[PDB]
Amino acid sequence: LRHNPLDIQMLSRGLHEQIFGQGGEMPGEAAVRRSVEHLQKHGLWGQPAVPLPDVELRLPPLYGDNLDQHFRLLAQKQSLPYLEAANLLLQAQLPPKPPAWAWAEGWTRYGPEGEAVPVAIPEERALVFDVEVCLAEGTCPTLAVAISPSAWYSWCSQRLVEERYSWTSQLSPADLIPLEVPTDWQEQLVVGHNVSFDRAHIREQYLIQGSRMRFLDTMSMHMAISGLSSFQRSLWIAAKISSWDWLDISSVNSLAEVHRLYVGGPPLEKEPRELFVKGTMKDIRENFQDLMQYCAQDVWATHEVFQQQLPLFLERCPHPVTLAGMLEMGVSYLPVNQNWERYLAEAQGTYEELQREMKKSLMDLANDACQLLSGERYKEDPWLWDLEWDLQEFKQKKLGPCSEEEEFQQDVMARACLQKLKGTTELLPKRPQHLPGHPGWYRKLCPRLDDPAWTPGPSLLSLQMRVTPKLMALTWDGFPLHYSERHGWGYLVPGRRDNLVVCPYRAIESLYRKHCLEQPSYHHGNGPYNDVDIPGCWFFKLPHKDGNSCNVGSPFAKDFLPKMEDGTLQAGPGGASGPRALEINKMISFWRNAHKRISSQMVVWLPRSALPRAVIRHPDYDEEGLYGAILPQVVTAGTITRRAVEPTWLTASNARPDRVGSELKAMVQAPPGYTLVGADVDSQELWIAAVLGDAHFAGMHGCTAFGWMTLQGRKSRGTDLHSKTATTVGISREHAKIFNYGRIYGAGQPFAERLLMQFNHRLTQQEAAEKAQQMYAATKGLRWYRLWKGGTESEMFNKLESIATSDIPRTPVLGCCISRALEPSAVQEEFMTSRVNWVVQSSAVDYLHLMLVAMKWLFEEFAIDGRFCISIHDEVRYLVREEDRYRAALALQITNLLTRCMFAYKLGLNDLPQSVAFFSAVDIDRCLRKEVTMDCKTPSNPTGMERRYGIPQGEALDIYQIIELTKGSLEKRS
Amino acid sequence: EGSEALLEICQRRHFLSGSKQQLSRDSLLSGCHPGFGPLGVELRKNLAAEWWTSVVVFREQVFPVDALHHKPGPLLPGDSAFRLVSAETLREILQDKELSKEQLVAFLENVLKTSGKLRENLLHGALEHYVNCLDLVNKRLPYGLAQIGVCFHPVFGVKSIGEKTEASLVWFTPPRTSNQWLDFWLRHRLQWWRKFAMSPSNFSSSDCQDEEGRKGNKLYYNFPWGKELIETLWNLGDHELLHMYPGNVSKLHGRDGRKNVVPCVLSVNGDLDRGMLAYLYDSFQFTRKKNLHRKVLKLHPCLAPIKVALDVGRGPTLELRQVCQGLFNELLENGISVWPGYLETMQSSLEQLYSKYDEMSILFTVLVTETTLENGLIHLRSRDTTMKEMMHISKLKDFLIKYISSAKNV
Amino acid sequence: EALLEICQRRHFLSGSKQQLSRDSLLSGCHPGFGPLGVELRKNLAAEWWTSVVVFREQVFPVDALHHKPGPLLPGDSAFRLVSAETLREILQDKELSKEQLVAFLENVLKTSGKLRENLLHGALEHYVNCLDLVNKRLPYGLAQIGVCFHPVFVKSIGEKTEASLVWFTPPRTSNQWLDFWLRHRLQWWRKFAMSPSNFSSSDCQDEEGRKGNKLYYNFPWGKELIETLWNLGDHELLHMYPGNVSKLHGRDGRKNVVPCVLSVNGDLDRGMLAYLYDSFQHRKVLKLHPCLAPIKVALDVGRGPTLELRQVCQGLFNELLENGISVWPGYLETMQSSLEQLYSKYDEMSILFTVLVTETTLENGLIHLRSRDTTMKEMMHISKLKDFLIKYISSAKNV
DNA sequence: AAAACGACGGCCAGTGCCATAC
DNA sequence: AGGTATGGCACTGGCCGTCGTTTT
Repeated sequence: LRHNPLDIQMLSRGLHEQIFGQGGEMPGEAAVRRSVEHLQKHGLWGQPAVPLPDVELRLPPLYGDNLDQHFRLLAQKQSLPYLEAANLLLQAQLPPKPPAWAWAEGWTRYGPEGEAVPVAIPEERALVFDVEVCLAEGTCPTLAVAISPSAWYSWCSQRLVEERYSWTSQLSPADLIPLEVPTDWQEQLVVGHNVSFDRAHIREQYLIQGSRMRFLDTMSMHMAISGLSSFQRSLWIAAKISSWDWLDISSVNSLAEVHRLYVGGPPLEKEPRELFVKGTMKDIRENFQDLMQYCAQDVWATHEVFQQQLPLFLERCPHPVTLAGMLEMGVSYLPVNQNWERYLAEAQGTYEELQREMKKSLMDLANDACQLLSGERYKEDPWLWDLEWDLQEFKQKKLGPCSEEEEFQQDVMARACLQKLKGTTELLPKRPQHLPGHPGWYRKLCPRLDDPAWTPGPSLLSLQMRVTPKLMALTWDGFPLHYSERHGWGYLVPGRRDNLVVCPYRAIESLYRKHCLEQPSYHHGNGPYNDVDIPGCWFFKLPHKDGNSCNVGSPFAKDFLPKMEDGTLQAGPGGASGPRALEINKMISFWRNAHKRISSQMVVWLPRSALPRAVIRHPDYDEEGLYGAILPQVVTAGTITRRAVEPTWLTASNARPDRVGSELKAMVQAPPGYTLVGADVDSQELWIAAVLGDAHFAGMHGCTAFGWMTLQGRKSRGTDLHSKTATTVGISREHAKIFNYGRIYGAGQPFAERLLMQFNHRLTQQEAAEKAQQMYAATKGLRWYRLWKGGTESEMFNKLESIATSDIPRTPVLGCCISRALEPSAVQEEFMTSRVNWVVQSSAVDYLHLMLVAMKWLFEEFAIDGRFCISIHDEVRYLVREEDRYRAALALQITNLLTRCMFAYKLGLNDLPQSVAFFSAVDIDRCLRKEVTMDCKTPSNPTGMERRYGIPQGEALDIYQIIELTKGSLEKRS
Repeated sequence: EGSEALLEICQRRHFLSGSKQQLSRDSLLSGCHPGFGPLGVELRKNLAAEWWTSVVVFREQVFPVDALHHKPGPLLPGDSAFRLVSAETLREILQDKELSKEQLVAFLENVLKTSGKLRENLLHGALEHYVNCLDLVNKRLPYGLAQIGVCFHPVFGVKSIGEKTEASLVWFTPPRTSNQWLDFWLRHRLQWWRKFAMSPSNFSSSDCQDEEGRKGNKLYYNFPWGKELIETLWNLGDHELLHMYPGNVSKLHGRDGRKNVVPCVLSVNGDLDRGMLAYLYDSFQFTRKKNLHRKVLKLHPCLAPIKVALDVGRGPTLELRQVCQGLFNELLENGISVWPGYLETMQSSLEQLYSKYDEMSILFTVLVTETTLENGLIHLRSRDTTMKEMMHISKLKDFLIKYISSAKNV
Repeated sequence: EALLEICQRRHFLSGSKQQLSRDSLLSGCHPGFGPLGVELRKNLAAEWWTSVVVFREQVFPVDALHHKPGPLLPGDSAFRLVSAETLREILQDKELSKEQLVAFLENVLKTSGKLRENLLHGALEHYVNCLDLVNKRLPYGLAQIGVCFHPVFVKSIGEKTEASLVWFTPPRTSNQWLDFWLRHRLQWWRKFAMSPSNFSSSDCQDEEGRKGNKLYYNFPWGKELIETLWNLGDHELLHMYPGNVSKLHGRDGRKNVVPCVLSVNGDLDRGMLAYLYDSFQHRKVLKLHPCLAPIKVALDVGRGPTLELRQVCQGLFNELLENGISVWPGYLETMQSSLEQLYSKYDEMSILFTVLVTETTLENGLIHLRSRDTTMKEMMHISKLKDFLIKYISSAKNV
């Protein structure tokens, strides 16, 4: 129908007919009048409508009575062979472990009676797998052990068994472990603990075409069942507020504690000397039997844990969509070429030059400061007066002649004199003393001559060392900085009698009198702490972005750069040096923290014979290029909300000017003849919260004011969320953005009253408290109806607290249980905000799983030639052969529609607003980008992507352009 | 102000030479001053050796070249400058001595046609070697020729000669790579200049277009009165090579990958005497400034001309002298430059010596005493810190070799 | 013949087979040297600088310019820096065409610049200023290496690079210092020779009567002059500084005296050619002395997996350059030649050693070594080769 | 001439703060 | 009652080792 009650535009005629039944139901007249009067009291009952163009499609055939039956049948078909293989591991009868581990290269299978037999491959449907890596040698796999339903297995690297002067440092699949079989049901399942690291060492996993293989992780199933909050983690470690009943049913993620909880028995033993992380290959050769024993031990403990966990997981998350989602999340794939090496080199060089420029400037100040030692002049400097100004004694043990004649004699004379005096070394102490005649503070800044990384001068200095701001003589509003051990960085205000050691009351008074010449108390803000007891001065804290109770850990942090340009924070050495140091710090902060992780990514390069013919027979192919991939080490469930976690790629920064490393993602580059297709969910979590509020109130889309505003605010009228917030009380729309996002996460009056004070300095604290009171009454209302009700958002909060208070909280759409460690039995009213946020975050995870299931279905159904690339919580990407690139965009749009409709169906609403039905655009691109047009110039690639590499910009297509590109059909015939 | 105090120091410590009148800004910039004093000669030699290290030593496919100082043979008419004419050859209009009158201008054609010229640039003589040296690398097209030498420039009671020391790279590139190599060498040389600088922000570049519209770059140093040009880069293309060698282009082809092309010339040319002056201004010149009046030249350890000062304390003269001679011969045999201060009878106090050595930019003062004959310990003062340390004589050589060898990696 | 033909083939010389002639090389108007010649000359120059200047506390470098300005002394047939522009400048009006064709000769002889003929005069122009650096202690020296310009024979330019020392002394000891410098310079020329009897000295006398010495090398066609020593006395200092002599005095014997001037000057291009002939003395090889030879070692690659062998060769090449050893990177050529030609090429270039990297290096690290002097072949482990080379160079230098 | 001990510098785990992502 | 994760550097205290001074 073109409209529903309250005259919101709804899903197209033919689409609603195809997706839903014609039967339906009426909301009821009372529900309608309950909604209309509510919209009347808020002022929303006046229509800004602008009707969207209608759209019609012949959808692929659904299955069963309704969309939930369809999604169940889809997920059951995808999962069945792997759950079949997994059941074989619940009833295996494992032989005794073999008495002596075999030495040979490759794979060996062991019989009973311990007889080692050479076999090319394990040839098994299900395995538990573990790989060991010598960290000194690099990234090559070193040895591994596997168990099947019937045999033990072990593997040796050729680099362990042989001895050679050198091996190639570029990796090839010929140096990875072979695992999957030549061209039984044979849809292999591999299980492990942190299994993605073991996956990274499998040779066949790098081929560009797909594989049947799939992976299951004991750590992720632990995270689903009884995984702990990050705060609960630190509490649990401290125990090894008042409920304390949850501790007996929960643990940390390490294999030992997981075995202890699920299995019990005698504790697991580590090797104490840690040869794989700290030894060398000689030690591996010598300790061989003991290491392979410890590997079999961990393998067996993993097998024992798996048998216990699986029935609990199958109970607490019964819907097949969850398992299919988890199983598809385990197969990400990032393509790369030879430009990766150049990117790494250029980044390292640019970082080094900028850091050298900064170090030179600090080292000159450090050098020159040494001259204050003479005459004890440092006692008068309002900085540095409190450093270690001490010298350490050196320690013992207890005419007009002609040309010459016989010059060779004077030569040997002097040489022998020198050798004689050189030999007195026997009287020196054995430990060489370190710079005893330099001052102690300067002494600390210099390496030792024994260090292989020694350089001249005080080359250990940094901006983030506490000495550095004393050298630059940093000043705030005219006052010198000071560091308080309790309170962190602040500044000293002179002028106080009554003391409220030679610097006091003298030099700082003069310096500020000079500043006042150039332009109770006389100053305010983080007011005087009498706990710090410098004579003459008062001490004030520096303000922090998070308010007074945080401590400032360095004045060079981003948040102070505005106050430098404003001229509130100033340096002594003059107006150029301060802001330039802050600039450089901003430029390099990201690369400082990530360069080890980024540069040690494991890359495998694919030889000629491995590539697709659609690559090699292509106009854009080059010889002497390189092609390869990186396999991200994602843990499929790393959080209480069951989100993915990865050390690198999920925290990679987006391309930004003035940030040295930012083009990281743009180095992921489709090979000739392939393309990246994907999209990003629009305003996902606001929509989820709104539609939950609608389903709780009256069963109509837009029945609550927050729902309407989410659907019908078009920014031009004063009627979006932020305009309305800024209308209830006088703030800008940009501040209201902040208050709104804070309130959604469960902020209250302390948060809002703080931000109020922090945005209008004229406000009294009482005014802030009253305006916060009014803002919260307006938004969420009053806490009970007698002596939440009456807010634009009250019913959404009511619904979320309803779910979170249930005896067994379950996610409203898909019914996964929350962790046992947070059920109200084990936890009365602690951790409440985490429990409330979990409802939305886990709903978004179900949304992700549904999208993955749908895309896998449509790709296998229309024989589309493409692959899942990666996801980042609310984005998905697919690698596609260029011929199908326009069909992929239609499959994505259909997946979006089916996901949106499925979500509403489980809430008991039989319709969808037309505005949310599709992605605003689909991106077609050769590299990963936040936006299709970005050229990604950075200080490390100032000429940009289009000139260094020739990668063009791409296309961003709405549904209609996809129709006119496809005629609305996924068939290969078009 | 500051600039004249700097020039007072530079003459008194024999970096420059000649009177105040000969050392004004115009004379120094033009290159018609009397010459550099011995410390300036050593500073320039160090700078040239750092340049040779960075450009040629590690660069597997660059080679040295030697263009002559003059151009022989017949020359194009109408270029204005001086030529190697003589009063002996003047007689070719004097066959009859009674010839005269304003008819003489015919003789301009004679002096233009058959008199030599002093070279003005290093590129042309390098291009004369392209055909011959392309054999060295089996025609593999990325290769270069480099040299260092003096150039002569006309400047303006009528005329004077400017002499300038210049360093040049000529780099041959397949035409598609030309902008890539331009950007590469621009970054390389700008970082090379910044590497030794104490305030590398005073070095800068800008993009330029020639009058014909070919791309290039210029590098500037910000002297206290304004920017001055110190180096230039041009993509010249192929035209000059074609003009040098008319006819069958088959001689000119090199090998690019598997295909045969004619290269673009890239030309890089820098001024070393201005470089020296720029580093001199760089090395010199808020209570940490207001009350550290100390005068010192903070020249980089790779560049500073004199590294060690040797002195003696009071005591048995023959013993101290023999041990100082041993030290001096040891240090010089391992390539460390030393000032024999122990040979000037010690009129000054230690404060005066330190002041003198700080003006000379000397890195380390070594002092020998009576106590050294017993325990073998010597005193060492740092220029950068003014702090004194004790060190055993057996290790001094290796310490100094470490300090200088690692100064490259600071 | 054969020696020069080889030196043209192997880029010691430059130009073409028509321009290649011995008389032109002697006169200094040949086309120029190749890169190997440049390196060889730089080696000679650095060994001269270390032998003369480094170990002397009282010999200082000097910076004479390449030309002399101002008015000359007339009657000299020599180069002038004069321009046709200035021929239009002198004609400030047309009517100066009076007696002009003879008179302009005397004018260009009066007002023009001159090219540098020798380094002596530039050193003498600095004496009074450099005396301050020695606190006026009389015996001291100035040294410089630089190109000088000589009229040849329609004359042309000879360019010669020359090594010059000017030694100031009390006149009491001049002949002793002369004999000392003769001894040192002759033994310096003899050290690197393979047949030091081919270096010789003679006494000679000036037309005035002043005493001097001359050094020769016995080329196959005859002796050629290479270096000259003259005790010049004091005339030139007085002529260059008329008037109050008390500025000329330095300290001898605790008393003021005018120094005597000794001049030492050698031609380094002659020295280059002399050693080229000396080294050449059925095999052919240039047995240049290890301190002088321009390129020490060549790196090559044998049969096998090229991309793996190249990266280890790269590592070795960088290891050798970091320690100051010059390397010919033959491993870029894919060893397209037979090994006979490769050895003959390296023997003509005077390379000291050749290193072949082969599969077995990747197995066990053993490399083949050949020595140019012995033609013997041995295996050695890659780890130690650098210290073997440093040892061999030091054990050449200390003999 | 083996044995006792005291002071000091080196090594690591733990706490605090800032920087990335959605 | 602002949510969930990753990771870096700077700094502090506690502990074992060994080399030099006071000793059987």
